[PDB]
Amino acid sequence: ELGAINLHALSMSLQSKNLGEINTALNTLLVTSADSNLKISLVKYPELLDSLAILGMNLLSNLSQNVVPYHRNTSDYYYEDAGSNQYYVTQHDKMVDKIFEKVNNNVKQWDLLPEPIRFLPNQFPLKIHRTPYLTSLKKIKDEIDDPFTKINTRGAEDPKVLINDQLSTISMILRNISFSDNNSRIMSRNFYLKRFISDLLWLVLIHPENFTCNRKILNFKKDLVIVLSNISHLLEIASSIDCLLILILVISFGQPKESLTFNEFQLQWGKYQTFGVDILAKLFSLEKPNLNYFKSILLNKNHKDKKLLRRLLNLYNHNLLNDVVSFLFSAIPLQQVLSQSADPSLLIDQFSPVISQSLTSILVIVQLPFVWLSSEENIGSGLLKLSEIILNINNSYSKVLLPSINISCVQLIKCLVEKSICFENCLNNDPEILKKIASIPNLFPTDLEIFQLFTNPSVDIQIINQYQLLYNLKNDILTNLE
Amino acid sequence: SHSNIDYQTLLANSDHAKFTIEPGVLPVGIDTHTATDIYQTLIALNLDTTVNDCLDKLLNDECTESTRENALYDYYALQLLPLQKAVRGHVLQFEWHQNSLLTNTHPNFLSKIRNINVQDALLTNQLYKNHELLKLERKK
Amino acid sequence: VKILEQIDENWSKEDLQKLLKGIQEFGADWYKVAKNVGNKSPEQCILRFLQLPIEDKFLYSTIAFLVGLVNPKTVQSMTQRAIQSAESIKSQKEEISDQKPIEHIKERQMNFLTNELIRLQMEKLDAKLNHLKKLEKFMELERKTLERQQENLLIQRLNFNQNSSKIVNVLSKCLNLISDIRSQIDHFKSMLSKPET
Amino acid sequence: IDENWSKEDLQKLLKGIQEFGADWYKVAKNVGNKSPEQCILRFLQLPIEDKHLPFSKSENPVLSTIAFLVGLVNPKTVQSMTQRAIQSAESIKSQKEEISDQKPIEHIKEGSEIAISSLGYRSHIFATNEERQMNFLTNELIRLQMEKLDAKLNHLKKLEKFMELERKTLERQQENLLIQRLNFNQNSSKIVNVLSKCLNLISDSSQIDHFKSMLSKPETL
Amino acid sequence: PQAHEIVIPSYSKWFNLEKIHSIEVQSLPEFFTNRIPSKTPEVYMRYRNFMVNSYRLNPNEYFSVTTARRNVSGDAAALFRLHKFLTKWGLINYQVDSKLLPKNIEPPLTSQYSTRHDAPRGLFPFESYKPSVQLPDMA
Amino acid sequence: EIVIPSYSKWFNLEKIHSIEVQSLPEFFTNRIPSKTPEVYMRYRNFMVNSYRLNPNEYFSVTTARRNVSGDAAALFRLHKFLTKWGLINYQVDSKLLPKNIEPPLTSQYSTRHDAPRGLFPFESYKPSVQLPDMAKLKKMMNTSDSESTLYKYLKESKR
Amino acid sequence: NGYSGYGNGITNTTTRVIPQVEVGNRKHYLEDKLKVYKQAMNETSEQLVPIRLEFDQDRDRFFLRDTLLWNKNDKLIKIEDFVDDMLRDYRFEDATREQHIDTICQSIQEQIQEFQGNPYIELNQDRLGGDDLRIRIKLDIVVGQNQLIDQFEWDISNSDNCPEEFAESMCQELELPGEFVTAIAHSIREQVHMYHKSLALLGYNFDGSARSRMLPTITLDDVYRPAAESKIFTPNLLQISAAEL
Amino acid sequence: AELIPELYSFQQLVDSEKRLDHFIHLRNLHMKRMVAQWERSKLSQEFLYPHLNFPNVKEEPFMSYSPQLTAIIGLKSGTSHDAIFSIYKYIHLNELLTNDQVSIVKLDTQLITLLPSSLKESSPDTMKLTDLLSLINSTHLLPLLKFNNTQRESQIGAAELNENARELEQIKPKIALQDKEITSVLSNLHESNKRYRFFKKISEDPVKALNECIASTSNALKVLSGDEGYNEDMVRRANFYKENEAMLRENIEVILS
Repeated sequence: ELGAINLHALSMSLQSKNLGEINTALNTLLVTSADSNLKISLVKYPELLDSLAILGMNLLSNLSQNVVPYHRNTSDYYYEDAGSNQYYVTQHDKMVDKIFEKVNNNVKQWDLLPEPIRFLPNQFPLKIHRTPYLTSLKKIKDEIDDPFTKINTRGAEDPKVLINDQLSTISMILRNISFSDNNSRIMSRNFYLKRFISDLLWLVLIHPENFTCNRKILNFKKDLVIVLSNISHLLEIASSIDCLLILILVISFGQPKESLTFNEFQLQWGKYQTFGVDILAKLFSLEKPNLNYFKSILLNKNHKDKKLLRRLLNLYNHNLLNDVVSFLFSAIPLQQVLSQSADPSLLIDQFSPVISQSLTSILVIVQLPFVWLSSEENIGSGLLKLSEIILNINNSYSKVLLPSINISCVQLIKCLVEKSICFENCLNNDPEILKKIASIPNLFPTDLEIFQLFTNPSVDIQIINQYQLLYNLKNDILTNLE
Repeated sequence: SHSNIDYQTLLANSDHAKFTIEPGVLPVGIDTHTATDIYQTLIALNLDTTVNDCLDKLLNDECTESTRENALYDYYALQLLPLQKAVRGHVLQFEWHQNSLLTNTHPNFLSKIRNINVQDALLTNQLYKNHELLKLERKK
Repeated sequence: VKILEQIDENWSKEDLQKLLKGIQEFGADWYKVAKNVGNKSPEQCILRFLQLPIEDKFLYSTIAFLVGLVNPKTVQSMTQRAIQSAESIKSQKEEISDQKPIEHIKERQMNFLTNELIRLQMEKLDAKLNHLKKLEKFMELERKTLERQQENLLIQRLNFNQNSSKIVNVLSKCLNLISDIRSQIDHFKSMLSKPET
Repeated sequence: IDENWSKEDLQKLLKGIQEFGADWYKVAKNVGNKSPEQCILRFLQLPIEDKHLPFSKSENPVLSTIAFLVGLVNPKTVQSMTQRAIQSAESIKSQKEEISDQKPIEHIKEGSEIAISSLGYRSHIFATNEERQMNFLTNELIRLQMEKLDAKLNHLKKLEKFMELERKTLERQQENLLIQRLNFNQNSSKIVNVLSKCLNLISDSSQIDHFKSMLSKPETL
Repeated sequence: PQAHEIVIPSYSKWFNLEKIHSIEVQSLPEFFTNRIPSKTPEVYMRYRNFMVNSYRLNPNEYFSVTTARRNVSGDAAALFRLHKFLTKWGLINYQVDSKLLPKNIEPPLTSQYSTRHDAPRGLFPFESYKPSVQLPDMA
Repeated sequence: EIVIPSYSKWFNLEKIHSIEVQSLPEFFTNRIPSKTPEVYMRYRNFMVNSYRLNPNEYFSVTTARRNVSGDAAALFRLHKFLTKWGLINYQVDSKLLPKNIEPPLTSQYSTRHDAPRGLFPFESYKPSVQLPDMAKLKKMMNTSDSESTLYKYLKESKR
Repeated sequence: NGYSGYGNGITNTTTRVIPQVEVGNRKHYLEDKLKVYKQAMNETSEQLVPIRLEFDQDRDRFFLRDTLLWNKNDKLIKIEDFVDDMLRDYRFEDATREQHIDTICQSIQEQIQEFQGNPYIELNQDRLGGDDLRIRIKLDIVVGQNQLIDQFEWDISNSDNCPEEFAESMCQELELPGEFVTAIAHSIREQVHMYHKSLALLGYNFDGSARSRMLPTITLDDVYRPAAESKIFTPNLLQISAAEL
Repeated sequence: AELIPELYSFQQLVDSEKRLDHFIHLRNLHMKRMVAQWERSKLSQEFLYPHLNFPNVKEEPFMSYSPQLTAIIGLKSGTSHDAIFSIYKYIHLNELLTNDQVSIVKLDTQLITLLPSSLKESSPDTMKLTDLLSLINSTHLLPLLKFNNTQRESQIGAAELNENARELEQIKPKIALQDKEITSVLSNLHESNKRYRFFKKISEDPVKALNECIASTSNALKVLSGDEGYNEDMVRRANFYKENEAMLRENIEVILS
């Protein structure tokens, strides 16, 4: 609303008392919500973010430890005195006191600021919470009215819900802060913020029950993936755990039911399943020898951290990243190719290309004991018909069309050849594969289409080469089949 | 035949979704406000009785100046009671206010990105190209 | 009756004596009353004063656990007003009797026409699934057959047009050698005539 | 304390409640000028309104009946004509020993009351939840019927459409096949004819192998 | 002697010129590992109270760290650290400037306290009908 | 001649207590030639007798710096030591250091956004208790509202 | 309602955002301490550094004649930031180019770059109360309106004794209020350092006598307490005077 | 959203046929993808049909070629389209093309003899094949019942595709009605579920269930109206001996108050 001017509320937030925390947190949340003219600039801000992450870490911690803060019987919790000193004592003379002490009767370590993040003793990894968007109805069922709602829609008559909603509000305001330049202020350097993200993840998914309303869990997942969307730079300090966490977070969406495990999402409900692949591209483009490499180790099937990692993979039971493939294969098809026109496509088209980009990128990362193939009466590939659509569009938004179709073709050829050569190297399957490969209606654009293409547009040279080499591999497969 | 009076059978059935009632069951015991308010009143009634009691007791000087002082402090505290109740309510509402963190409402939180705009996609591509180019250069 | 307030510890009798004496004719001036007592912080007085019972008024239910609100009253809600006298063991033996009566009047929770229906549902489910998947794979294999054969025909045509063009280039080379379909027989007759010469 | 009855009163009471069961109006009619509740609380061994309790504040009254009323309502609702519970009636000595045991002011009575309350509840609960699961399975069967309709219509679509498409495609394919067959036949024949011709010409100076062989051979000179 | 009116940003109302609090140690731990004997909680408190007294003396006008450095020292570094720290926490150099206002009035005012619907603790605005008197009450 | 702290009543103005050497070892490394138990004896005896001269008035250390030109380090140290054992300066209440200040005690607080200083509840009232006045209405009187009336009702309707 | 967040503040305005209005003038710094401070100064601490500052000479126009200490074992402060804070504390013209700070930090790091704390006398040697060689420390200071001069033995070989104790002791004069004592110890840590620093240029930081100028610059055995007119250099005096410096 | 088609998460799964009708719905989605791709498949199969002109074996369109042409393809007649696709593949195989436009192809006597009269011999080029297409579309295509057959071609599959689409649309609204019924019965299931949960919980130990449902009803009454923090604690002893944050909060107050 109004009033509500200053920024320095951070001070009060930094303070460790329930009162100040409420007073600020609620206000500043309402603030960052308002945007008509209300934005949080950056001058000497950062202190805000620090304070925030510190607060969240401590609260979530002693929550996991199941102990209420803000109220004990200790206070001003260290030394209090006015002893024998003016300014400089505790030299040699101090031992005299010992002497004194021996005749009158007739060093420390200090912890760092935040607490540890993982290895927490009570918190030991047991598989829970790998459930899909379905829980919304759970949420409904939870939020459903019933003689036992236990939704204290009012304030904290008990501190548990207090901590819950506290963290909730913190998450929300954190989201709202994250919609501008000053993403650079958030850019992977608020080591505090990253610690917060990490441990929050490690809880929300490995969540021994302390969260009241599942809807709170949804909120957390949701604004979390959003604020991720507004990151386009490094992550994954103490990576591996965090990398797997983020993967499970994005996998949260899409309906499950070898073959593809994911019914493609009927695009009229959700918009987060978007954010998922959005991030899995953006925050994954960095070919720096860390992130890509973490997921590469995730191909496999302090030091205790490593124990954790495999500890979850077998606690997700073969391979798993096929699930990531299937997930990536959602939201593209079966609606635009089933519409009445190609214009309403362009909207979600804008969204589409990053997906194929992510896919082909991960296919640079698959070149060892596996069984993988993903064209088995599961998708076919309307990619060809889609390419034709965008082509006809070309000769009849923008700036994304040509790259989309190009990378679609590249995707096709690369996945084909990689499948073939992989099951060649293993050679655990009959040459029927060729015949199998030769048995796709969604495949190998007809040579007549190639020909007529070779004439009209004349504005697609690179694409012409794409189709050219594609058809080349096609004819090769035909020949060497016999 | 009849007796000016109707009755109920025992063989009918239920839609299981009825909306009819009847005072043939005697759930007499409609006791919500009555008992509540009489309890409330009785509180202050017996209170005032105690007030008058201690008052007269301390007034009767023939009683010991070791019983009196008791009754005097008693009347003090009793006549003071509403004050403590009031300031109690003050501080109570005050602390209760702390447990309010907008659970009451559920505003939108600026879920702006309906789609990721052009800038997102082209940014992905640009980052990829720049990164691979720096890679190519790293040995140059 | 006979409400005693000389009931506090860590504060002498006269402590609270002076306390209440002050607050009597001093009107909550906590500074005054703190001055008006023997070295206790004003907030201390406030707190202690705040914890002073009136233990003779609160009586130990439906109303005893609800205020400014209540269950309605036209039905049998007075069952609430009789909330408990032996709750645990009473309800325990009541469950005993309930299960007992269940087992007694009893002599799976469905009948046998029911079981017939159930088995029939199961069988229909199985049959529908089987029909579905069979017709599915059948269409699929038909499609694959048609496709394989289609691409076969395609490459066949390709190779044979190639062969035509090939022998065309060959006979062109031969015509060039002669230096020292219609056009085929034409060049052939021309070469034969040259040979006659 | 004792209550207004007689030997034969309670005798016929027992007899009829064994005869009819759970229909208190009926057995009540077997003894004129007797309320069903009378006959009910008497079996429960209970008098009428001679003692809230967790709330000294009680509803105002000068001549009425509240607690025992709902008590009897729940009781009669139980219909457990053989309710296994606090001592029941098979001989008046049961009541003798009950009174010999009934010595608490009310607390024992109250425990018994709430016990029978819970009992009637439990009975209605069992029955109701049984009906609930019944309704559940009914609704699910309805869902199945709907799915059946869906699948069936889809099957019809499948059969008709796709048999048509596959037939026509097969026809087109075979046409293409045989036509290109004869095309290549005409070709090969023509090629062989040309082979004979160029063979003659070179001599006067597949087999495409030997053709080109002799070709380059003559091409030497 | 006391001759000024000293206010502080309330949230600071955990500081006590007499004692120390877990807050500051988590913000200035370098006096508590007990590693450097020339430093101790004691000398810390000495510096602390000294500086806060200094500021509170003539708080209308500013006070510098350089001032204290001239006055007393065992270090420049830690001195500056804690000085700027207290600055942040406004315990020092907070009332360096004054600001005023005429403050016109509005329907709500601090001396306004009437009978009206209440969020606080229980209250009963309707007492008793006639037949309530029909009870053998307590005497 | 002059009483001292009772526990301190052990000194040897003519000898060296093991308490001394244990307290201060530096005079006993047998390495510093400029230092010896002898010169320390002279140190301490001079110091204490000097104070004994007019112990009614305090005696500082800088004097010793003026008077022996030993290392002021050990001088200051031993001086602190003897005061710690009250052997010196047991008749004085002065010689303190200035800050030209004293700890004040007045304070005020204001951090208004909306929540403290009250979350601004609605107004209320009710400082003092009130009278029911029903006691007379409840008092047994033959002019009872309904008390006598309902008594007569019972007695005329119970048949 | 009320108005307070930053100095009696204003919380009733046109509903804007204001970042950290705390400056006396350019006065808000708390940013970026938490992690670095914790991780850094949770470990041992060591020697300090005396520093003098002179910039008033007829090459630049200043009142820079102040001293202060420093921990060379520190890496927590952009020294220039500290300098600028000091300068703004000196109320100088905000233009810190005509009030060039670079020169100042240059002089600072220059002075710091000739230090080792006490030699192996502390680094590896440990002589109970040091060994010998109490320098006749000579200290004069000019504060407010009065100067004070003194000379006295003070060991260089001992570590067990810190300066500031001498400071608070000689505080027991008239008032020697505050501002005095600091410079004394500073001068002290100044005075001593150079000597062993110069001696560090040689090699006696372990052994006894040195090599030529250390001979006149020493105390002796002093087997007996002194005369009245020699130590009559030890005492101290407080004298008013018109300044000519 | 997800609520609208289904809610099946967990219901105690009593008589767990829910997995089975689940599978039914799954296979419905299967059939959905099936039919979708089948429509697309028929589209694709059509695609070639308007563009083919090979059928000759069972006005008359096969126009004869030129002596150059019968020297080139060895075929005498047909459509220009077939010839141009042939020479297209010819360029492809001989690879006389250039790729810096691409249609520039290095000319050869195998080709230039198609247009030797314009003194193209003066310049064997690498020129636009389009120029040749323009050249050979009438320059060498010249001359020197079965009307029913025009019927049996591309139009067939198009028409049957239209019929299939029409009958699918015909059946659609029945499906819509069934979906409405699904939603209805689902909501009813849902309510009945709530009721059963309630009732069995009552079966558990009616004392606690009664207390809790009563208190919840009261709380709902209140929240649906103005709200108050504490219904009680006029019993001061409890909430004040067993609580001390009162002290701190008070302290904060009195400073301002």
